[PDB]
Amino acid sequence: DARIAAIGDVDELNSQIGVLLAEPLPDDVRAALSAIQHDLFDLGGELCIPGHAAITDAHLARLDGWLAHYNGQLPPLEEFILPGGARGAALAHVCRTVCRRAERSIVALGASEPLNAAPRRYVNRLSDLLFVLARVLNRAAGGADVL
Amino acid sequence: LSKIATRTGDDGTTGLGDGSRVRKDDARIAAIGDVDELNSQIGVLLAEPLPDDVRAALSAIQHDLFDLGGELCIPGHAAITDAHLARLDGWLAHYNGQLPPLEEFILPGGARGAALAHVCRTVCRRAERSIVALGASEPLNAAPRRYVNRLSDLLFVLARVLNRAAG
Amino acid sequence: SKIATRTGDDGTTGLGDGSRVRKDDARIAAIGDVDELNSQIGVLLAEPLPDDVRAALSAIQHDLFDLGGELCIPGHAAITDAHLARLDGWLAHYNGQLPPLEEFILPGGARGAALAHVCRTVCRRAERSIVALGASEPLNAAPRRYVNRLSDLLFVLARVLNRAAGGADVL
Repeated sequence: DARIAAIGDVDELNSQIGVLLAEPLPDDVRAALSAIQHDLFDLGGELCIPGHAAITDAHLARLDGWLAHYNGQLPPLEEFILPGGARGAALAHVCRTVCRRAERSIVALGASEPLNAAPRRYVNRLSDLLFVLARVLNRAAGGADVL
Repeated sequence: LSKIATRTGDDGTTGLGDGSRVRKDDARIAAIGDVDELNSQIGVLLAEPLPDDVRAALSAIQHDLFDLGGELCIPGHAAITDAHLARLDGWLAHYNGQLPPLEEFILPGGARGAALAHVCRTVCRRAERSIVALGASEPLNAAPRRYVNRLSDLLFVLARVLNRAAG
Repeated sequence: SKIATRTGDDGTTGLGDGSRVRKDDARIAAIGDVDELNSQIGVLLAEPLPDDVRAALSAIQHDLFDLGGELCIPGHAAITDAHLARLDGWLAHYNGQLPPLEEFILPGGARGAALAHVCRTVCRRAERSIVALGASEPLNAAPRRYVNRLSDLLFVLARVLNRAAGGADVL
């Protein structure tokens, strides 16, 4: 059941990003989110079929790059913030939490079955990237994060 | 010592379709909750502009999911019948017939309505997992699992229909 | 792997006392579900809402942040009778504005009302996680009693939002 559950949560995460993608977004953000949807598709395909790996260092390198890029666009967070703000920002936070949920099950799968570490490392980074994108979307809307 | 009066359920339990009391983390309660969550997500979908037939089907499905939750609330009860399953089969055939052959894989998204349909789809599959988990701890007729299994496929097809309609 | 290690890459997460637990631990699941709930409320808050309802939901977001903190920080409590009293107050406040529910309702209606019902179900989900956690770890009753009341309040608010939209509750 661990594998079935992980496959499902990743699918749920990808669907939530589809909802975020239905919102107005900066071009750079839309492109990243779109590529991520393909990544999650490969990730899901990998958790399922045994002996087949699809997530590589390059995938992790791309997330690290987007993290570095977007974080450089924002001043370090000084105070704790609450999930919300502009609709796109709020949706990004929902995606963030669903990604963390998908991470918990992926970690569960790796604990009871031979699993490559790339999957969990990918969603670990995606969780942090969605947090940052929420901030970007709040600023892009002309607002600020909810403190 | 809390000075706040207790409310039903404060002790971490909830009542079933009888005098039965169970702890909220019980497999049966999780199954009931996930079906409720799925129904709520469909409610969000119903707040979108929709083609007439799609709305009629989803509206009807909410009543079915209510009955399904009811069936799970009463261990010794059965609300979902083959008639419910049969109706989902009919909808599947009806809508699949409206759509052209699916040659390549597709990612969840598109118009907001289609995107929400995919969320309903994944939440429906999550509810199916909880219902399956319930069957591992208690005897359970198949109608519930069969219903949600069929519904997740329908939601997939409806997502495609909604994109077409939403452009 | 030629990729540098990031905090959490090993499948664990840090608690407030510096200790680290695997991410599938029951405690992390409860913290996560509370976080998910707070995020859904944030989506509801992005909708057009009556000012009193917005003020209430915004305050609740602060409570849930504190609630998550209590679950994450050992030797740290944050939810008190005051928090539970405020919820009871809002429940009495809003229920009094509505006619008695004579029949079962389906989750949905106006967009804001539908989203409130989603929050309600995610809240119940978080409650199941908090309960599972307290089943193997010493927990104050407060967190559990808080989300227990919040679930009912989100149901009530859903009805309020359907009223405000001039619509009604789906039967």
